[PDB]
Amino acid sequence: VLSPADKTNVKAAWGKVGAHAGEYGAEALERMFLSFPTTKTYFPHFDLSHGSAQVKGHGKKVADALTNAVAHVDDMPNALSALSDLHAHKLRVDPVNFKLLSHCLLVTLAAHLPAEFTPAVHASLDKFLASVSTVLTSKYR
Amino acid sequence: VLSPADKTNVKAAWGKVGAHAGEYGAEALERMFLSFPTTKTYFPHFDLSHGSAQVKGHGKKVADALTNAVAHVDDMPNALSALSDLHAHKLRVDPVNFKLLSHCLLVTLAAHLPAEFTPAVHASLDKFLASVSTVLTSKYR
Amino acid sequence: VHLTPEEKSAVTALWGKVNVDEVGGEALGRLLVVYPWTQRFFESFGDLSTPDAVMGNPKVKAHGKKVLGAFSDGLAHLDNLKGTFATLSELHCDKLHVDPENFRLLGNVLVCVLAHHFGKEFTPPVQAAYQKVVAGVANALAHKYH
Amino acid sequence: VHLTPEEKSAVTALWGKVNVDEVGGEALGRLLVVYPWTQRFFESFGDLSTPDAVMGNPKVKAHGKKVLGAFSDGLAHLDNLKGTFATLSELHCDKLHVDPENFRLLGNVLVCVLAHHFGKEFTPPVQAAYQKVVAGVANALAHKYH
Ligand code: HNI
Ligand code: HNI
Ligand code: HNI
Ligand code: HNI
Repeated sequence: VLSPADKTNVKAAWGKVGAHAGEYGAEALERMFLSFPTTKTYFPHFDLSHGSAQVKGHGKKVADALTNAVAHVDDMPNALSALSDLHAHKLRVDPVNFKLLSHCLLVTLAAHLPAEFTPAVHASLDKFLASVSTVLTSKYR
Repeated sequence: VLSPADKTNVKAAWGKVGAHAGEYGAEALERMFLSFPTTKTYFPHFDLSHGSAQVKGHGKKVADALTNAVAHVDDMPNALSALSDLHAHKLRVDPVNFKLLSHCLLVTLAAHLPAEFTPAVHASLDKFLASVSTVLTSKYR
Repeated sequence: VHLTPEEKSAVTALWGKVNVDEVGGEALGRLLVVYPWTQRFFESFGDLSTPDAVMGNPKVKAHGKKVLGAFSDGLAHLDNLKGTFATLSELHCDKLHVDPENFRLLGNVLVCVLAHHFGKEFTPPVQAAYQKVVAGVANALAHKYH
Repeated sequence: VHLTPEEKSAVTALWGKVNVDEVGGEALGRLLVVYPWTQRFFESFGDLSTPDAVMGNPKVKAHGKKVLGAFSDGLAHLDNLKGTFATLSELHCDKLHVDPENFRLLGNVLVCVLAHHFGKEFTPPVQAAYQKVVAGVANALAHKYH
């Protein structure tokens, strides 16, 4: 469960991210594809070349979904309902991959937030991303 | 979430286990210790070999907790509240191990319930054990 | 990762009693029922809407024979699983785009199917040996991903 | 894992700039903060009541330094991680009773700490190299478990 303190930590951290969110989303995807190449099996239809505009576009979509989740951190299952439907019925990414992307998002944030990425905020961000992942896989079966 | 059919399937299958609940709990634990030796790190004070009084006793406890969960299948977070407290604050078993025990419980049920362990019931039991596992790790952080 | 000589004998002994075609169809079918997101690879197979629709699906059954056939052949090479499954690893990565996590899921379902079929004969030590096998096969199938 | 010559070079180059004392203390500390159930092994370390207490704990800092020191030594055996960590593997299994999943958690925390310290310098290819390393070390430390 996201504590009131978690929610404040997440809102503040993502607030600092601001309009860099889409950029950081794309960076997280690139880190994921390189560090965990099995995740590329979900994007055979993508151009995965260096600096791929298609990956950057997807990074913006992932980031925008996270921004919305932060804005509705008190009611994420409802805010992510349509997206959770799409993941369960169409995309069907194996649940293990959400932990890989979450880790790469954390690494991205750490590399860009030298002051904000405190141990406590680190903990809160990890819980938040795990919570989003839980919602996105909640309708799988 | 457990569907109406899931709950029907779980109640029927666990009901058929009946008086064997404790026996099957201990067998599942043995299967886990043999198949996944890393799980033995949580029982350094136990005799873990076949015919262990400690494993038999713990099997009964695990089985009885599952029986309670089945009885309160629509309110498991509250029915298992004390147990989830104990896991979060004392036992602190890494979440990965719950999947290992859950798998070994399925194998045990499959080995003992030829008629009952249909693909649909298999699916429902897996969801049920995952749900119990989620409750038991829900207070970890 | 490796099995004791007693475990190898146990694996071979049990497998001699296995109808590979039948267990293959059963294992693949149960994969798609228990973990229905795995149906994402089999849109061309037709009706997968119910447990019976999956288990009795002729294309599921046919593919199960193929998959467990390759698995069965690999049991003759327990000392070199990575080599044995190298070309299938490359294929599942480069052509089929199958997340290797699926191999782990299938392995666990196969173990459940063996337990269901053999009952008390599927003892805890025999299970332990087969867990070594399915982990080894899944790791080997994952090994050439890139 | 098998690192490429290019990645071996990148790993050794970045590590030459690492303060192992600080990074070790930070890594073990954040492990206990982010995944607080891991505190189960360190009751004898005293005060772990709050994040600041964890991060500032002398025994936490000291142990983190020792652990990362052994990690550092392992980087001289990248083609034989299992060989060099065999002794510590048996120790963590039989004497310390540490679930190897903890090695994987520490590895990911370490990667976060490295990213936090180096910033933009911790590029995606550098991260990918270090992910191979921490996975390789975790696997090596797990390899002799029984
Ligand atoms: C490794 C695989 C993978 C993971 C872990 C993952 C995890 C996540 C997370 C986790 C925090 C979020 C917020 C998220 C958000 C999104 N994903 Ni993900 N996705 C993944 C692979 C995809 C794929 C593939 C698509 C389809 C993209 C396309 O354009 O075809 C996708 C599509 C989307 C879309 C587009 C929806 C739409 O077009 O209506 C959003 C938004 N996502 N994905
Ligand atoms: C691999 C480790 C592990 C797993 C996966 C696990 C998963 C589960 C599950 C999953 C469905 C259930 C229902 C369950 C139930 C119980 N466990 Ni578990 N436990 C585990 C390791 C323990 C340990 C260790 C103890 C302490 C036993 C003892 O006697 O010290 C324990 C104690 C218990 C008790 C006794 C509580 C008490 O004494 O008040 C119950 C009940 N459990 N455990
Ligand atoms: C959930 C997905 C999935 C899993 C778990 C899986 C697991 C396995 C395992 C594990 C033990 C083995 C030995 C195996 C072997 C094979 N698979 Ni897999 N495969 C999977 C998805 C496929 C798909 C998809 C194809 C192509 C099917 C088609 O439409 O032709 C395939 C094709 C094959 C073929 C035929 C190769 C060819 O067409 O040249 C073999 C042999 N395999 N598969
Ligand atoms: C979460 C728990 C945990 C983790 C992740 C972990 C991860 C690691 C890693 C990962 C890269 C390495 C190289 C490593 C190395 C070591 N550990 Ni770890 N150990 C852990 C729990 C311990 C404990 C507990 C001790 C004993 C503490 C003490 O000093 O009494 C220990 C002791 C050691 C020692 C001291 C050996 C001796 O005194 O003879 C070394 C060296 N280790 N540990």
